[PDB]
Amino acid sequence: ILGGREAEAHARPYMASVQLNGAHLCGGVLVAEQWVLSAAHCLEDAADGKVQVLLGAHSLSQPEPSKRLYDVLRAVPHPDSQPDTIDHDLLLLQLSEKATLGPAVRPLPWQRVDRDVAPGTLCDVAGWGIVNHAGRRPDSLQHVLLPVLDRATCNRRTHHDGAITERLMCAESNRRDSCKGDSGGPLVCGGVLEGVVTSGSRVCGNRKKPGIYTRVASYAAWIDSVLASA
Ligand SMILES: NC(=O)c1nn(CC(=O)N2[C@@H]3C[C@@H]3C[C@H]2C(=O)Nc2cccc(Br)n2)c2ccccc12
Repeated sequence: ILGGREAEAHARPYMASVQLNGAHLCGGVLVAEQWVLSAAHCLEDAADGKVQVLLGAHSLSQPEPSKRLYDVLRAVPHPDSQPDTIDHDLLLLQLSEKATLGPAVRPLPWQRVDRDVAPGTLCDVAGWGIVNHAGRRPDSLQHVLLPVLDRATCNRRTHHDGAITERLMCAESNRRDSCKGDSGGPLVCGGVLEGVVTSGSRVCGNRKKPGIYTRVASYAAWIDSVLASA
C-alpha cells in the first residue's frame, strides 16, 4: 500500500496473507470458514513450494495469540484465467481445516448483487504490499481509503484504454494506491467485499493508471460452486 498508514491490529479480521514457503506473496480474504479468496496469478511461482495462508495477523513476523498459519488442501484458480491477462483473476484456497473464528479471524460478507459500486464511494484496501517505489516490504498490515473511479474515465485512452470490462472496477491511484503484494487482497465498500486487487504488473500511485479490482459479484456463480465443492 502506498500512501497509507498502519492498520489497527486485527481490525480487519478477514484479512489473509497468502504465502509461499513462509514469504508473503499476496493478500487474500476469508470468505467462508474454510476458504480464502485471492488472485489467480498469485501462485505463478508456487509449483515447487508450499502455499500457506496466515490468518489472524497484524505483523508478519511477531507472535500474536490469534495468528495461525494454515496449510492449503486445494488451490482453485479460475478456469478461464490466463497468464498475460487480468481477466477472471480469482483464486480460491481451501484451508486444511475450518479456521478457528474469533474477534481477530472472521469471514467478510461478499457482494452477491451484480451492480456497480457507485463512483466516488470510499473503499478500504489493506495489505502487506510494498510501501515505497524502492520496494520496501512492511512487517505489519497497512491500509488506505480510495474512491471508486467511474468506468468511463477508467476506460479512456489516457487511462486503461478500453480494457475495463463489466467484471472489473477501478479505484483512484493518485499517490494513495494498492501495489505489488497487495494483489489478491480485498477492496471493501460499506463493510462488504466488492473487489479483489488484480495481480498483473502495473505502475502504482499514478493517477492515469488506476488500480483495477475484480468484481466479486460478477463471479458469484463461480465462487458459490467452488465453495460448495467440499
Ligand atoms: N496490483 C498491483 O499493483 C500489482 N500486482 N502485482 C502482482 C504481484 O504483486 N504479485 C504477483 C501475483 C504474484 C505474487 C505477487 C508479488 O510479486 N508479491 C510481492 C513481491 C514483492 C513484495 C511483496 Br510485499 N509482494 C504487481 C507486480 C508489479 C507491480 C504492481 C503489481
